Amino acid sequence: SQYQVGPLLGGFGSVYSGIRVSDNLPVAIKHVEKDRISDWGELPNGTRVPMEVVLLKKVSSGFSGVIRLLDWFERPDSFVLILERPEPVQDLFDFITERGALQEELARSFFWQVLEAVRHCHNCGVLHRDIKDENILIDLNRGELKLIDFGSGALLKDTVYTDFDGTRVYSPPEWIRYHRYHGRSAAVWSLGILLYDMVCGDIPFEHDEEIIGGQVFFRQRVSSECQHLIRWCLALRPSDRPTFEEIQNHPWMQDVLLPQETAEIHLH
Amino acid sequence: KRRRHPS
Ligand SMILES: CC(=O)Nc1cc2c(-c3ccc(C(=O)NC4CC4)s3)cccc2s1
Repeated sequence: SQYQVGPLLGGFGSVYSGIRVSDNLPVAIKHVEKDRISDWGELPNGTRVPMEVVLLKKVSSGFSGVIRLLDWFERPDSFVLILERPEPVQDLFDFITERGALQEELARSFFWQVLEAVRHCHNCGVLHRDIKDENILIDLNRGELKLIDFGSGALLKDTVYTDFDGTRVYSPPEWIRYHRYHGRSAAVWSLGILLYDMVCGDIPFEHDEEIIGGQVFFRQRVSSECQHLIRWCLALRPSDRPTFEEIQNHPWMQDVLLPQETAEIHLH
Repeated sequence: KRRRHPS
């Protein structure tokens, strides 16, 4: 009643376009089917809600890197989430499709923004688990990236995970063959898939054998520095992968553009 | 061929 629903918006995802009638504010309205909810969380109030609402609540401290949850409702058979909607926006998946391999400069800006966003999640005790181009929105005006869809997320823990319902082609080798992984190292792996994707125009692996293989072939001209970082993130042994500090101290990561500069140079 | 993948 506070919001006017509009058209569907991303396959198998039940997200609509909306406007808050109070301030005429663009929003996104996600519906989650109670009978489909695999991971259930609990609020401070003892209210049983989907993990996603818990994770969104914890990360919504006004750091623009993550899409903030503006509100949620319970319904007989579903939950409804109101999320901020930037305008104009295009998801990074569609963006790469339309533009192909991105110049390193743009890839650098984007990647950095994604890292900052993922670090913030971790600092807030949240693990995304589904980092991919599809799950990143671009504010075309501001040049700001925003991480979305925490439906596969979990509470961050320093111990081993034995569940996963993220994107397989982004999942790490250890998951594929052992059914176990550590959050941060898994994240770094997926960030390596993501970076390949930006600079090559698509993900490196399609099949479990390729994943387990850890053979990274470059289809496009990519600089040594960037290849090094990608190979590093996609190290087969989780322990061999860089930390976020190591990623952000990598030579390839030096001299990032501000989101503003990125907009002017790359999106206008 | 480049495509989306499910969760
Ligand atoms: C599955 C799932 O959670 N999907 C989600 C999508 C979004 C979105 C959007 C996705 C595409 C958008 C859009 O306007 N695309 C038009 C082409 C301009 S907004 C915004 C905020 C939270 C979520 S959560």
